[PDB]
Amino acid sequence: CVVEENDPIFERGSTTTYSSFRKNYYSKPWSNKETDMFFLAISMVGTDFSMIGQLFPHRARIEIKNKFKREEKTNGWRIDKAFQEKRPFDFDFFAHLLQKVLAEEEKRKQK
Amino acid sequence: TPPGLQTDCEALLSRFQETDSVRFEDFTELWRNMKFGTIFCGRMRNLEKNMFTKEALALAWRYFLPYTFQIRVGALYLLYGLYNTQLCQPKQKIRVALKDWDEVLKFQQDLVNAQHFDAAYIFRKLRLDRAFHFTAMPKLLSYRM
Amino acid sequence: VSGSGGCNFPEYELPELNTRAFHVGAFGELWRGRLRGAGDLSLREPAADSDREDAAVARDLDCSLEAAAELRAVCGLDKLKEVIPENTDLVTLGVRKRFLEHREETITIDRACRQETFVYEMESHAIGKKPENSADMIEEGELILSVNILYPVIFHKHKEHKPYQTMLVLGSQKLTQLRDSIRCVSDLQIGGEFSNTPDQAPEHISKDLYKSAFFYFEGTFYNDKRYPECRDLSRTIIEWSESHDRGYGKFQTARMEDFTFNDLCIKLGFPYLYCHQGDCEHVIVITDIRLVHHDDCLDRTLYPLLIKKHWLWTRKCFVCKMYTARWVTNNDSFAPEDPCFFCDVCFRMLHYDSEGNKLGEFLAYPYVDPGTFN
Amino acid sequence: KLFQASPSVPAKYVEDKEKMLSRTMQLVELANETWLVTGRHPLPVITAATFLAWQSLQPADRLSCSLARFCKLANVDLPYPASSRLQELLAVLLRMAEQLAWLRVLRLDKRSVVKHIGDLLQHRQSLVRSAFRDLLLPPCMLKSPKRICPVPPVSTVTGDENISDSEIEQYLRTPQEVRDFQRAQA
Amino acid sequence: PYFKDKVTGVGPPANEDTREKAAQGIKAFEELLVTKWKNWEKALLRKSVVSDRLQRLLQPKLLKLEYLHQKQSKVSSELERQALEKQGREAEKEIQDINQLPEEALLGNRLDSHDWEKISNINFEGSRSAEEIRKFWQNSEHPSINKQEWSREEEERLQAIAAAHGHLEWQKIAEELGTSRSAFQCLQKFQQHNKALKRKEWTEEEDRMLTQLVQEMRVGSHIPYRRIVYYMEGRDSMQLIYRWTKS
Amino acid sequence: QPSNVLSMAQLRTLPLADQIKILMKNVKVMPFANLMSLLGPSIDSVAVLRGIQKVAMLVQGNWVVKSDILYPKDSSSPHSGVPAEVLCRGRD
Repeated sequence: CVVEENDPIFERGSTTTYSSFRKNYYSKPWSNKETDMFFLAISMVGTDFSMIGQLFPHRARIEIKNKFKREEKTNGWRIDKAFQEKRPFDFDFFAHLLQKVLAEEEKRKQK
Repeated sequence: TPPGLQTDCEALLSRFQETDSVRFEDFTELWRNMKFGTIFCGRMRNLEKNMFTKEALALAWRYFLPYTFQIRVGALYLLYGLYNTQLCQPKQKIRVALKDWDEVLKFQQDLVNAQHFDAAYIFRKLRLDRAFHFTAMPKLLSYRM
Repeated sequence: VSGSGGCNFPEYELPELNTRAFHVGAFGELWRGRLRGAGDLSLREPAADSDREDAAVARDLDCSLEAAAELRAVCGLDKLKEVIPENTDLVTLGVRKRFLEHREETITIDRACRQETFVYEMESHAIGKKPENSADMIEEGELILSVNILYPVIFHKHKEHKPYQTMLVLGSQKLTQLRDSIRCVSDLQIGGEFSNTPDQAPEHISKDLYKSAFFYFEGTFYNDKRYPECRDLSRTIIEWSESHDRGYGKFQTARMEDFTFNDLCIKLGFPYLYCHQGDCEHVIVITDIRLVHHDDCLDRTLYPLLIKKHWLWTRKCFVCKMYTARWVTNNDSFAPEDPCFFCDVCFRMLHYDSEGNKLGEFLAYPYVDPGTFN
Repeated sequence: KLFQASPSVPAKYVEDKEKMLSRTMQLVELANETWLVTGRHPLPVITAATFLAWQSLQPADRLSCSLARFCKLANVDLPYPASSRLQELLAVLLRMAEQLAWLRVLRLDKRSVVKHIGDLLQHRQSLVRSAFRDLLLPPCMLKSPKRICPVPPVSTVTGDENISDSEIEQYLRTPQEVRDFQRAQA
Repeated sequence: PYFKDKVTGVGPPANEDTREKAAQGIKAFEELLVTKWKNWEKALLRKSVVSDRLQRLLQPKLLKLEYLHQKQSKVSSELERQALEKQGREAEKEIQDINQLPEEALLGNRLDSHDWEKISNINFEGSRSAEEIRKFWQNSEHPSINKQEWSREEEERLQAIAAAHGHLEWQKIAEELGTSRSAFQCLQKFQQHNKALKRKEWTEEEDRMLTQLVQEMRVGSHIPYRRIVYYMEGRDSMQLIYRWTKS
Repeated sequence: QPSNVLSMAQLRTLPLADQIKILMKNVKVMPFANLMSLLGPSIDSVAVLRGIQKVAMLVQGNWVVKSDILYPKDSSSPHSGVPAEVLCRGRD
């Protein structure tokens, strides 16, 4: 038996209700250094979003795709320069930069 | 609470702490050299002196109840002296709490068998002097102020 | 209905605000039981004294006449410091000297201490006064409760209106005595319209007409049933409280002439209600509970005598500003203000001719200024 | 439930059903004629209109009441854009006040125009006419659109059939990157 | 501080005694108070009066213009259209002149008909009573009120006329005074600058009544000279103090 | 656990003021002696007088209920529908 485990809610007015249409997406904005390292990851990998999402644990692949589409639609010269430049794939230094970004966001939250 | 009276009380409590454990000789020598009681009459107004003495006794009793027997006896007999040297018309009674009476009763029961002869005598004299007036709060308390 | 089960000791509930519930009769009984009494007689001393002191110390815990003599010789007044309090290392003496300087600067001699002298006189009025009859002697250990009765429903949000009146009450006495002793000016106030007939003596004042009155302490409704013209607003109060599940539990109803202060269950520092005349509400705050002492009033016929009073500013005549107003006029053309106030002579000479005919249309009402008791 | 005095809602909030409905109808007709409901949800505008009517029927005791407070009192789900619709309708009412003579001299605001909303709706016809003489579009478009739909530079350069193979080479993945991707996705 | 112990204020029921008090009309201390006036309150009063006057003057013209517009939209005749347009332009010119009139005559005379309750409950949110606003606008805000202080000649004229008037209505007194001021200010300055009536020399019964008062209602050393004056009309505080403090 | 819905016991169980008010609203004509006899001898004559003076008027030695007590402010004429103020004026 439910031993006062839940509390009654005074919601769902019998009169009527309306719609929302926006439930879960609720993305989170980027930053300057984050956009810089994102362009770096682009120049390093390409357009395959699977690897980008695998290497970005704290940001969703859907958000990465939205950012890439927004960049392609607004700043084309930046994407062109990113594709022009290339960098060999690094793993240890990339993890170090990930830890640095974690520390930076921690400091931001502290601020 | 009074700002300066509390400081004077704390200073006298430290002076009694730095003395022997339990001995009226220290009380006598302190009263003789320092004479902590200086601002009793002077040249002040009626209600000013009245509230001065009232707050003095109230705070000195409120402090009476963690510090050792030295501090306890020091506060108690500071109150005793301030009451016995009461040249004013109210003869202001020392404000006490309800359970404080049972506390001091247990204290006397303990003194019955202990090296506190002079202390028990002074407390018995203070009791006979009808100097205690017990309440529920060591001060006055309301909800508007 | 029995009292709320609780210990006599007033255990604290909120920091320096108020304690929990407790009884008054049992509290006083235990208080008198945990003591010996027989000290409210002022019979210390107006010869053989050494033997008496020896017997006293023998019956007591010390049993040492020599030590007693030494201690009493040490504790004397011949060794007590009138003289200027200076020439000694002190702390509060600096504040004292600064206050003396401020006095010599601003205060003139000894005056402007109006409230101070008021408190002094109201406290001295109860010092060693004996009753007229020998049967009116207050027995030892009588409960004395200090009560603050806030009558005004509004206050100065600026200053919070800290000071106000404060009275004393006895435990053994009934609550009807306090009810009748409350000096509420709403009782003296009078209604009705007396514009056409100003010389008509106001009769059947609100005090006599609106006899409805009751108390409220911890969900207990005490309704006065002494007079056959007292209604029961507690009926409608309980109806409203029970018409909906608002979280308020069942409340008990009792008579005010059968329950005394001892049978009450109160909380020191908690506000209770005293409602009469329908909307005239008073906030009751029982602050302290103390026993009777030989230095206090020992006359039971004078225990309700208020110990602290408030200085209520009176409304002066809006016309001359020299006399206190006694009549309030509404919808008056001759009046310079809508809610206007006039005194006797000014109202007579402004609203009536030499013969006394009503000049102009208006609505006059007897205005009983708040400062009527003082 | 502002028609019948219920235990929760005091009597001060209870208003006249017919008058409040007529006021809300006039307000929503004004909104439909001022290009406020077109393209936006209608229910937020209806909520804003009924709230403005309830406040104008007694501005004295309802000057401090808020939209969330009114929704909580009426037991109705507060729409999100209701606040924006209310602000836009208050701006339109302020424009009508500026058009009127006594109101533009009073110099009312979004908080003191609720008491004169009635005078606005009394002759809203000429007021709205003058307001349109001196269209309603989203705030993101009325920010001085100097360059509307800039003409992009037509670039139809096609060459013969292609450009070169350097682009194919820079698109093709190198063996180093292939092995790196394989190690990463192992 | 709060004074809503039992009934917090959410569902306070109006009981039998409360309705009986309301019917009897015993207004004592809370439903008859008054607070000082403020500069922003004066400005709001002026603006509200001006707006109400202008709106009451324009509403008939607005209705007439609406009627003309309806005639134009319903009448398909061309001959009468010229007259309709001429009347519309005449109404427009009338409105233009009404709006161009300076802000000195649109305030109204000292005694004019207005909607005080409407103005109050619309602008002042009911804080200021309709009668209080009426009085404030009639004897404290009209622009024709003389703001300069008295030179004491107005007092001389007022007393000279009152000595023959009888001190009954003092309305004809203020009319004959002729200073472009309100009777309120006139009587205020008069009773502030004149001397006290000085009922009579000190008497034994009066001294004994004051002694009984000092014995029954005095507390300490301070003496309520205002309580004394309340029961003894025709005196002044300073003289009473200086006299009763000695002998 | 008409205006005559309350019985004699339900009436006596109410305060003196309400008792007198209901008796007057029901009868509209009754001497002071009859009112005292109906209310009971244990009630004070001064109390009964103070109660009746607020809801009745003296007419040729007899007491007649006031007009507003019979016709509340929200009531109207059951035959013509005129407001209660006019009915009260006519009865006065």
